[PDB]
Amino acid sequence: MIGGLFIYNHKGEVLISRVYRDDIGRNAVDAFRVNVIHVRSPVTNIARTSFFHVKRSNIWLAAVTKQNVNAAMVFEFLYKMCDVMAAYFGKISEENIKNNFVLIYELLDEILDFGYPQNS
Amino acid sequence: RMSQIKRLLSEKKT
Amino acid sequence: GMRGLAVFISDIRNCKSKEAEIKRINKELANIRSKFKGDKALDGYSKKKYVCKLLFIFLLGHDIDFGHMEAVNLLSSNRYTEKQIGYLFISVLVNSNSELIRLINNAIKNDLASRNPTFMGLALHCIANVGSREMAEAFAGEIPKILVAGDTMDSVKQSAALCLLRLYRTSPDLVPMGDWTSRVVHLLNDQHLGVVTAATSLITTLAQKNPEEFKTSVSLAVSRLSRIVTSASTDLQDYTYYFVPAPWLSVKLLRLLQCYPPPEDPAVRGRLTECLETILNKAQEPPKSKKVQHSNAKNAVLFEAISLIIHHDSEPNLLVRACNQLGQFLQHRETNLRYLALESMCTLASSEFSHEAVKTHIETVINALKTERDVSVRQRAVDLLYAMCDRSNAQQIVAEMLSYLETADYSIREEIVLKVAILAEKYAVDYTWYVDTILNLIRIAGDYVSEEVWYRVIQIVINRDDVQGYAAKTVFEALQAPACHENLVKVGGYILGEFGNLIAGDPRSSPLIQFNLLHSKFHLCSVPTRALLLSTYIKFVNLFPEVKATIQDVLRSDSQLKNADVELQQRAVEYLRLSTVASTDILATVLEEMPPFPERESSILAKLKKK
Amino acid sequence: GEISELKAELNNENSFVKDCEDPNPLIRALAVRTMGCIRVDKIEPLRKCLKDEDPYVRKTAAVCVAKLHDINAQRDLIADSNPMVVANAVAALSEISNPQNINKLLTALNECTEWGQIFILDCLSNYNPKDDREAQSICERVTPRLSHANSAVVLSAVKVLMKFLELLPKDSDYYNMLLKKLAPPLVTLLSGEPEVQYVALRNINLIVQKRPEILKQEIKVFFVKYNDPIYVKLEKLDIMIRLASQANIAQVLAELKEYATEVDVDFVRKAVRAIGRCAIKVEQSAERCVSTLLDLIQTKVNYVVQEAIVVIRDIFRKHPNKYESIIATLCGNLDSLDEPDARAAMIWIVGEYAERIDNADELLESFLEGFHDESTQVQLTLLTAIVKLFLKKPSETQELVQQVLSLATQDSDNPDLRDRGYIYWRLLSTDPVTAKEVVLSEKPLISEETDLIEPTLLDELICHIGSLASVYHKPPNAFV
Amino acid sequence: SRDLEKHNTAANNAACAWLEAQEEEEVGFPVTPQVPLRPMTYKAAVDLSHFLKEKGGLEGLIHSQRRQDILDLWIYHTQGYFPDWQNYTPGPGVRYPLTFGWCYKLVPVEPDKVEEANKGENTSLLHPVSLHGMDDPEREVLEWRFDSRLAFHHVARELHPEYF
Amino acid sequence: MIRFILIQNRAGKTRLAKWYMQFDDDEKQKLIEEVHAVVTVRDARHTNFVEFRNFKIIYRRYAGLYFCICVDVNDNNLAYLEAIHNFVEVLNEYFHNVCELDLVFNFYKVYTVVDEMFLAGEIRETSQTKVLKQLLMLQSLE
Repeated sequence: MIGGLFIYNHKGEVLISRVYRDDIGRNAVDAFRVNVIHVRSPVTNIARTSFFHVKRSNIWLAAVTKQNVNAAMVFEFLYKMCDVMAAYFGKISEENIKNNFVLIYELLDEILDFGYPQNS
Repeated sequence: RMSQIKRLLSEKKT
Repeated sequence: GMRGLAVFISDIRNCKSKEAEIKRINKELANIRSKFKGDKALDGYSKKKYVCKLLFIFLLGHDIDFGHMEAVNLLSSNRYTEKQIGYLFISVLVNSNSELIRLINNAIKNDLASRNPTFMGLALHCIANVGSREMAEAFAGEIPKILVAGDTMDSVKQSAALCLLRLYRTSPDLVPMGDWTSRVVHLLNDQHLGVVTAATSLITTLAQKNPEEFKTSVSLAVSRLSRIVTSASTDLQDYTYYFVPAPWLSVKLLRLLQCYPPPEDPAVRGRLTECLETILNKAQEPPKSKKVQHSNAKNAVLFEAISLIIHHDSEPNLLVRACNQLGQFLQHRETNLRYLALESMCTLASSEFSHEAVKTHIETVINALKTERDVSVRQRAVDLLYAMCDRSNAQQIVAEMLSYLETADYSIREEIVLKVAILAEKYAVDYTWYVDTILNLIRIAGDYVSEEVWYRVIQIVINRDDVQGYAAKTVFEALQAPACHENLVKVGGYILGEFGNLIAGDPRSSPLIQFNLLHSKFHLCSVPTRALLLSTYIKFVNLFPEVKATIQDVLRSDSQLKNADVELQQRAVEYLRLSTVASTDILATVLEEMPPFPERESSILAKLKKK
Repeated sequence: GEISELKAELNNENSFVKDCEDPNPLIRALAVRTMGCIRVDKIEPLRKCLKDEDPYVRKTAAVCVAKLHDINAQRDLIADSNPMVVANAVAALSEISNPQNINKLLTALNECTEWGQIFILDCLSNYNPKDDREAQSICERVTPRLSHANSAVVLSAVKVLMKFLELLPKDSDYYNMLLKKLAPPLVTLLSGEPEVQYVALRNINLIVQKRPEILKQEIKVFFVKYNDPIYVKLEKLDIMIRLASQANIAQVLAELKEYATEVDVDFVRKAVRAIGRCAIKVEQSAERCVSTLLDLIQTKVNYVVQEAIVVIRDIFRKHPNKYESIIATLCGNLDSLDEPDARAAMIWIVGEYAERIDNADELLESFLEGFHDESTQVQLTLLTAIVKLFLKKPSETQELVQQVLSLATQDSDNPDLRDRGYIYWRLLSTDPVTAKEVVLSEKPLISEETDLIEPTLLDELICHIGSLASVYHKPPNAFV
Repeated sequence: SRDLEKHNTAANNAACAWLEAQEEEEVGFPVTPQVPLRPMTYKAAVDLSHFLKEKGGLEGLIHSQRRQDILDLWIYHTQGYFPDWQNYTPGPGVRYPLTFGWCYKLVPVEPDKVEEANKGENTSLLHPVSLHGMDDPEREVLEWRFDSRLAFHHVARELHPEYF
Repeated sequence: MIRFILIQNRAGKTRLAKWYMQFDDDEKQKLIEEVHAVVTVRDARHTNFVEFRNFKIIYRRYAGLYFCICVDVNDNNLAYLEAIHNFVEVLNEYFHNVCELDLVFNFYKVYTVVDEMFLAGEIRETSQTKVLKQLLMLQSLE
């Protein structure tokens, strides 16, 4: 349902990567890095791959898929993610995300399964 | 009685 | 060491914030500004110090409002440190001034007559660095003079050679050939190899527009190059780099030899071929050093020799040897060598003699296309498979390019589509395979198939009378796919509006089935496809009478009559009135079979070459 | 030798199948979750994990089904007691692609969480009722989901309701009650973050094209405000021009004039497009609209001027020979036109009003010289304009029409353009009076909702309100 | 067997072409053997591996082509063992010793630690840790590590049997 | 010919910029930004050459510092790849185990040494002995 969720700092480096579907053309992170990070709408279509994104403090939190999906659902899912880590760290920024690796990966594991948003 | 070596050493013995 | 520089640099680095960095930069700028810009009694030492500071503030990324006159003052000096700081300032910092240029030109011409190798070298390096029109008009004549003279040192020789080269590049309409060429070519006889590697670089660009004036180069170059490659064991100390004899001069000589056809004398072309054979044989010998530097240097000179061999295309022995060596490098552990071999035998494929020898390695090139994890070397592999395409290859090579296209980076998908269309059109032994191949392109790609590609399919279907029915049937089946591309809609709508009679007798291919299949995709597509489909629909009205009364229902439908695209609306109105107002006769006349496409240049190749 | 001497130189300075009957349901679910992640063709293993009595295990196994029918493609579940499993079932089935078994689907809806509600809504939206008199209870017992804290549920509820609202159009005002109930949640959706409010604005544009009544009075709600981001500003502009009325036009143009001073090129271009478009619904403004546009043409900022000329072509189309006097001043901007749409607009208006334009022949000849460097969209319009000019002045335009016909027929690489040129040539050669009848005829005047998402495409997108199809205004065939 | 004649030499044996090219003034010690010329055996390789690990000479040392070369040279000079012996398996990952009894493998260093070794602007530019696998065909930063299992398990042959 | 030479760091700061063409200052800035973006991403699997913007870069990384030589598409790749290392070795012998700091505090001598090793967009002198003796001559000089 949802391809992946990736988080980048303002420089462009990829803080967090998780791919739910292994139909990955692996320049997707590079696509968002070169096309959007380094545009005019939250949803951008890059080679039949839709990209949604949000920006907290200066960090980028983006979701990716090729299927046709509920846009409000995935955007409010990004909002749920941002709220969860704003409760878990108090401030979404480079160091707060960088210092907690497995916590973010295993909390995200419970939130959604194979691109399907679960509930705790 | 030398080892799993290259050619030259094979020349030396064994 | 510079007196006040280290403390300033350390202060800049120790800033935790960039606002404090800017504050310190501004404090030092105000200091140097008040002192230069409001005070004139200064020392030479005290000029080079603050000019170095200004240069540093510039290279940091901050504006410099001043400091140029204080550099042109350092231009004329006795100590060299002041001269060097001034030259570096005026070279890094370039402005649209006039008095400045006058003054630095006076300083340069003063240094050029000082009879000091260091000062002459500074002036020449400056002229070669900035290279403006004014210093070109002021010194382009004296540089050939100081190039050849009994009192000219070697460092000054090579500096003046490269400076004259820069001038010839910047002012070609302002430099003749004159008389110095006879003595400039002689610089290859020099024992010093730096002057030789400068004169070769100068002559290489000179003999691109004046090959004539420097025919004497080839004899000297082949002789010297030979001596280099064959004296290797002891004698050139200062130019043996990791057991490799003067590699950079070797590659420069080999590149110079490519500005000319094969040597016009057997006595020198024999030495050339023997030197090339020696270069090819030295690479098969066990290396004297395990360092990657020795490997890279000797392989650079080898690749340049292979480029020269490709350029000549004279000796087939050298061509076959280079092909075998590139094929060997295709299996090298180093990605650099695989890249360069895929790049070199791609150009080798142009030669008539080596083309089959190059085709030998098609299996390994396909393996590299499917195996390698660097995208640039896979691009070179695609370019090589497309360099070696011929009638015996086209099927397999096109199949592998197709399989590689579906998992390829989107940044290059269009070039692959263009090359596949070009190969399919150029080596089509069976045009059913051509239409199948680029329909495969449209299936996989289609955002990457250009206007020209899907035009060319229609042109070839129109011109080829014996594949029209196949095209109609196949594109009908392709349109019946669950999800079909808009370009497939374009191509199929046209092919059917023209040759859909060739299948209409079949109930599954019946006229009304075709019209419903086309209109099931009419609103999914944008306005140009909809206009093409309106043309197809009036063609269906003429071709099949039974659908007439139904298609007019779509024509005077308020969506078509009141469309806001003027082209769609006018096509709808015109075609509707052809269904009603006009004679049944003249619809058949207006919609008569379309004539064949005139034989024209392939616009796909132009699309490739514009990129 | 010793190490001291040497160190001186060297130094530089399967098990998852056995868990079918496993007691721990957490580890059962973990195993069946990792099964979908391990990629291999090596795979009652999952049948028993679906026979499981723990609903968490069930919902997890249902999604594992999709996980591994993705790598290898080659009903009873929605009857279970857990809304979570009956929602994951519909999610999996919708990804893979009866009225009586959904009797409790709409109650598992109310018992689910927000994501399960979205899933059930997306599943039920694609359903069609057979008998309206007994399936309008679906809309009834689906209305409470309106204005749920999540925006996805309200969007999918609006989707299902919009789809299903085709009942008798004065229904003892059930039709009107649902029409009036749909508006407050859509208007409150603007309170969310920019991304959710932008997808809501895209959907509101879609729905206001479809059923313009729902939000007739909310045009002031959709006004542009500073802190609005650019994409939502464009969407607000579009919906404002949707909902403008015969009395609203004054206020909306007062605001559009101020918008036209902005810095964003996209915004300013859309704003002048809108001040042009206003003339579709209101004619008393038309003339002064034109006046403003002319003054903008005088301001001569190309990006705004060319969009203005496009809209005045559309306004010429809607108001024949009412503003025929401005044509000349428009022709005054000969060489400043560089975008294909603006060039084609000017070419079409000169081809249509060559009766007043004494030098239309020269005006259209000026374009024949860069015919192959123009776009196909411009070439087609130029061919049509020249054939119209020829039919209007057939004793002075023979050279011109023959040149454009030869260009289109002989040198063109485009099959569509070549066929159009052949058609025009053969019609003109066979029957000139009939060619006039065909092409210079009276045309159905342009009239309605300007951005005009296609009649059929809009009904298709109506059933895609939740999906990316709505935000893209293009089908899922254009992108998957 | 024999004791070394043309069969190789500097134009057909790679070690010969590389040994006859080394200068005593370039390395720092004579390139002539002190002990009569002899080949590397199992026992010699094991003893040398333990000698090199136990006293902090080679363990944890970052691999360099210079380093390997002078290790070959020093062992050939002090022991008479011909540099036919310090070869390792190709390919990304751990390099296992082709010579059975040589208990040393080359493991790649993690990218995080490689970058943590190149942090700071005072790092020497031509240090083996500063080369980023320059001397490696696969461009990996390698590190010498001792392994006891290499004395009993001939991992090189087992992985890549083609050489023998 | 060599179109330019850049010495940068992984962070993104330019330790050396020798331009051999006429670039607009904003062209220079965008060039620097995009060469850094394209070279700071690659790893062991990548070649030391990158094709971009109608020319080639031949780059080599030494500890924290990227040495990029941007040349035309018809220049020898291995030749410049080894010219990089030759220049770095003369830098090492001149600065006595050079590090990045040396190229910051002694930045003005780096320009003299690059002008000695490259000039007008081509290679001038490759002999380490000759260039080192020249620099040692200039050091004693007033």
